[PDB]
Amino acid sequence: LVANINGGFESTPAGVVTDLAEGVEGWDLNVGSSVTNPPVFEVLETSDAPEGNKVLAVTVNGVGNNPFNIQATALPVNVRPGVTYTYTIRARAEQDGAVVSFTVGNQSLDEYGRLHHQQITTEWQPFTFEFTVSDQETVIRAPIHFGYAANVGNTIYIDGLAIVD
Ligand SMILES: O[C@@H]1[C@@H](O)[C@H](O[C@@H]2CO[C@@H](O[C@@H]3CO[C@@H](O[C@@H]4CO[C@@H](O)[C@H](O)[C@H]4O)[C@H](O)[C@H]3O)[C@H](O)[C@H]2O)OC[C@H]1O
Ligand SMILES: [Ca+2]
Ligand SMILES: [Ca+2]
Repeated sequence: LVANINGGFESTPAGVVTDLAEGVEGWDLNVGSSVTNPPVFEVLETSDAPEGNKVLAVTVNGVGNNPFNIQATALPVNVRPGVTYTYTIRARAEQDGAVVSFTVGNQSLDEYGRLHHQQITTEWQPFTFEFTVSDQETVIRAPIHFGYAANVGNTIYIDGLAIVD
């Protein structure tokens, strides 16, 4: 049981994602206009996948002004007021030196919590944290920020987002 939808990209056909807002069920991908060299978002079928058969790959070619100018946001995330949740996701990168922040917030852009400038390695690792829905929201969001300068020239892979009571 999880709060989010399509946490492992298994719903989505393999291929480059061109419809960023609606091409991946359960997710909203977004690239801001300050990112002059846009990234490539791809759902990959690979036996490397920690969950199922598929992962999301984000190839970063350039950045903008804020880390969220390249982001993948899980939406909707169905929760209950006052409840504490565990967030877990798996991530790795093509090259050394990647940086990602894993966040959760409300539709008002208020963050309930995050894992900040996580050090992503060339091997799959789990990244986990707890957060509490400290207000009266029931439908929240989980933005992952990839727009760090250190990621230029890298591909970041994510899989198996699970937000659990
Ligand atoms: O989808 C996008 C949303 O993600 C975005 O939300 C804003 C994201 O930035 C937020 O502010 C961040 C909060 O984290 C600060 O870093 C802290 C440093 O200390 C660490 O201990 C702690 O874990 C970190 O949280 C960072 O300085 C600051 O910039 C902001 O509050 C959110 O509103 O909004 C735009 C959406 O498109
Ligand atoms: Ca998967
Ligand atoms: Ca969407």
